[PDB]
Amino acid sequence: LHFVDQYREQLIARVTSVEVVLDKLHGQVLSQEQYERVLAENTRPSQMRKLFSLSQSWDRKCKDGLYQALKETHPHLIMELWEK
Repeated sequence: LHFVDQYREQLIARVTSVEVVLDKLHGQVLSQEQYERVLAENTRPSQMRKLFSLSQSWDRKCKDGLYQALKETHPHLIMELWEK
């Protein structure tokens, strides 16, 4: 969803449970080689930013999945992001 795209750089610096947020993206939006690639990054935003690098091929299925996982992980953020 263009939501992750629009409020993109804001997620890079606010998504906290990056680990568990990628756990959900594992089986469908991002491959195995990708899963550990973005997981390799040390810091939270370094990891989060690495993830968005892969968006180049995300469709309403992928960009939506990411959104979905985010909403489950931490709702208060995307809820505050919409009010913005």
